Amino acid sequence: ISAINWNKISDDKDLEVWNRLTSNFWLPEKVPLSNDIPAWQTLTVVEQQLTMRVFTGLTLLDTLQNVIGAPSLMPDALTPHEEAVLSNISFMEAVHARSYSSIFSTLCQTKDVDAAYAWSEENAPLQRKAQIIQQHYRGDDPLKKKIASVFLESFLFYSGFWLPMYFSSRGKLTNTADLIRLIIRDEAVHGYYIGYKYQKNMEKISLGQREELKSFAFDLLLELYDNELQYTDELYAETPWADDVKAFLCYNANKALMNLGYEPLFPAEMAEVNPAILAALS
Amino acid sequence: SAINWNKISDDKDLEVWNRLTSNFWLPEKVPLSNDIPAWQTLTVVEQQLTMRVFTGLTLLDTLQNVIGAPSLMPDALTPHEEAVLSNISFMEAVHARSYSSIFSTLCQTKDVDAAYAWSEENAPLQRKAQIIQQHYRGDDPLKKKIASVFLESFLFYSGFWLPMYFSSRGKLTNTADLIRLIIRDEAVHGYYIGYKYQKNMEKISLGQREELKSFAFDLLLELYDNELQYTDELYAETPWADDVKAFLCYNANKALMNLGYEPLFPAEMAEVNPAILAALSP
Amino acid sequence: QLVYFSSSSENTQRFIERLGLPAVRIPLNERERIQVDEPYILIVPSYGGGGTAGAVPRQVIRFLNDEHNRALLRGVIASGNRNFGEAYGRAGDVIARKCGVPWLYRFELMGTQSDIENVRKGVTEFWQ
Amino acid sequence: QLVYFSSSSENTQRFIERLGLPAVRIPLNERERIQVDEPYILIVPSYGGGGTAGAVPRQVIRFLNDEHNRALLRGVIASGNRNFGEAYGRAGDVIARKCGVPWLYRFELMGTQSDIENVRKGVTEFWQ
Ligand SMILES: Cc1cc2nc3c(=O)[nH]c(=O)nc-3n(C[C@H](O)[C@H](O)[C@H](O)COP(=O)(O)O)c2cc1C
Ligand SMILES: Cc1cc2nc3c(=O)[nH]c(=O)nc-3n(C[C@H](O)[C@H](O)[C@H](O)COP(=O)(O)O)c2cc1C
Ligand SMILES: [Mn+2]
Ligand SMILES: [Mn+2]
Ligand SMILES: [Mn+2]
Ligand SMILES: [Mn+2]
Repeated sequence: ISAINWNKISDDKDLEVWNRLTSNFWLPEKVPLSNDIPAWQTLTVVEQQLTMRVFTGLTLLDTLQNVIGAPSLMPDALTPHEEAVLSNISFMEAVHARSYSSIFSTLCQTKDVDAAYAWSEENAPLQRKAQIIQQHYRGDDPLKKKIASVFLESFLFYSGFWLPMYFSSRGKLTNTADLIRLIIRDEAVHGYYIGYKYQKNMEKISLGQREELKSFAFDLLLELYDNELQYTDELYAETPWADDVKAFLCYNANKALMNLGYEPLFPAEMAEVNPAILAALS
Repeated sequence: SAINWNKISDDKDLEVWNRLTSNFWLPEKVPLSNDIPAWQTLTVVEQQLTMRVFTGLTLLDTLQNVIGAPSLMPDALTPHEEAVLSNISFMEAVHARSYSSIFSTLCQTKDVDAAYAWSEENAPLQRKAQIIQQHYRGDDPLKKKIASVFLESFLFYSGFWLPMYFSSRGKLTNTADLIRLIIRDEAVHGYYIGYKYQKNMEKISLGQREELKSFAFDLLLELYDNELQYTDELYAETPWADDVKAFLCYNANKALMNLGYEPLFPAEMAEVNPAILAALSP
Repeated sequence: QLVYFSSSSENTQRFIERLGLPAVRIPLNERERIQVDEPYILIVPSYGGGGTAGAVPRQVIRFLNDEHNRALLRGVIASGNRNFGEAYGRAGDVIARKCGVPWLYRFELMGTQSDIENVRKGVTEFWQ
Repeated sequence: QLVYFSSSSENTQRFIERLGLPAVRIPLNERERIQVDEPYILIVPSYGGGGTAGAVPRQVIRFLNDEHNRALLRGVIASGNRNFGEAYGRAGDVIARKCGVPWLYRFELMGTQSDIENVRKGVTEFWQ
């Protein structure tokens, strides 16, 4: 353990990302969520249950990123400045998780929230997903953890993030959408940075080991992809929106792969998103 | 499991989470440039001491960021406890980063690097760093919380004495403002970790508490003796040695009170010059 | 007589156990309300952090907005931490400024041996 | 001819390696400056985050504010991430609005297969 010197930087990216993530600081209290109450009241029962089940699911995975995800990456930092950025990432994962509770508190009835929580506990595809991710976090290979993390938030999360972006384009729950855009803005930098360090870590291992990890990543991606199709089908079962959610999943999967330095795998047909969703994103 | 901020077990987690998060700050928000004319009036002895003090505090804050707070996470009682500990951890990086902001604005690189080398060579500083780290790697959750509270509610104040002293003389007033933000964080840090130590005391047997009380006071006095030596080597060419030691005794009593213990040092040992106490609280 | 509030951390609670003087505690549970029948000095910990008016705990405000207890208030002592800068003992002068009563003493956490000493001598000389 | 900048993450670098078209890179080392003697389209990544002007990388500015290189600039293509909301491809329209040259394309990270096909068809049709 050495005394950190922020005026002796080894990798310029450490300072750039530190500065970006810190000055991007936000709290769920900054967003006037209570203004979405009238728009919430106009939703059907199906749409209400779906929203609550989406966020109860996202709370689990962000808690996982808070407690196990980001802490597990810390021992494998290349610079001391990298350790400090991962400390921020960890805390912001708690802010992410905390802000989903702000939504339930403002909009929803306690009885329905607990029902949605109990639904997420019983949901097999969700639990299978969370067990795969943390299996790699508890593992001994530092590079597989960095893959698992990028896949989780740069790709898997977007099965749930689709919903508020859809509501946004319809002019409903606009403040909740503003909240989610702050999370998404965090996660783009999280994926970029962890993906970047993945590539830096690969620059000190043999070429044969690199190819072994490339085969692993694409196998893991397809494994999680097949499981997420099942998760989408169970969530959006009461709606006719599943195919559109699946399109949005393939679109981000490509970005997740590009964070790690690999080419996009999913072709135009599969990754063709409804333009209103992309418009709500930008 | 999925964290729920609407199902709070210990009401103190939410209060501390809200305080620490809404206290968020960055060294860039403090106008350190206005202290450059004040810095140029300080003598060679005073400047050398200032740099040696902050390089020492950089090591200890980094230790809190990397090992300190993260070693308290698996020993948490509630899920909300882990989310607060994420924040403490992150803010230790901000603390450590802010000392570099001071060096950048005021000091010269040859003098700064010499100070870093001095901190590497210093025996009491390394001894303090080793002893605290030793308990974090340990298997006892109760001793971890003792070491953490002692470090930042007591030991740091041998260094924090200097900015407060300059503040009472009307020098480096903006630097002291930055320090008061770090001090404000640590008062909450020590309070919270001390409070959680007392909640952990409820589960161990009546006789087991008596052994921890003995250990705490043993550790305090072992570190106190080491901090006297560290103080003497720092303030060697200044008549302020005895005033810093009184400020240590005053803060040691507060560290004990955070853990729920009687103050050990009597009034005549802990009597600080009112100017130092006025700089801390106007 | 002394009336006080203390959170689950029980810092002000341990101060009054070490003080020795008989006192009544403002309940931690917000539903239960306690009533006092004689003139008293109030001992309250600060929880402001900054200057957002919320320095005085909720259980104390509910105790003091009651006209019966408020009329019997004679003085206030604030506890806290010097590390909060200008906000050290903020609950003291806020109650003192609103009710008109004087702000008597100011101490940290559980109180030092000098603190208990000054509160013992202070309270008796106040009544006289 | 194409002129481009890429960081140590090399997202834009891998787009041009997969583009196939002849291109020259703006040096990562800030001290090293390059000169271009032909008309070009500039491909640049965005590093804004928000709206504090600093969307264009530092090495690109030093390339552009040189009168020799600026004159031969004909168009600009931006890369980035849609997740940055309104700030997606901010470096593109900042160079466009200032220099007066049109903003041609907008792609994410390494660029999709669609993007590469769109840029190949776009570049040839631009010189026409
Ligand atoms: C969230 C929080 C805010 C606080 N704000 C202040 C403050 O503004 N001024 C002060 O002097 N002390 C402040 N303190 C310190 C407390 O006043 C101190 O710990 C006191 O001993 C608490 O007493 P109790 O345990 O009986 O509740 C604060 C503590 C916490 C946890
Ligand atoms: C600190 C930071 C800020 C960024 N800001 C933006 C932005 O404002 N708009 C945008 O579209 N992309 C933004 N991005 C995403 C990058 O433009 C994207 O990762 C790009 O592909 C990087 O290319 P390069 O590796 O060649 O440098 C940002 C990335 C980082 C790390
Ligand atoms: Mn997250
Ligand atoms: Mn993340
Ligand atoms: Mn600290
Ligand atoms: Mn601390």
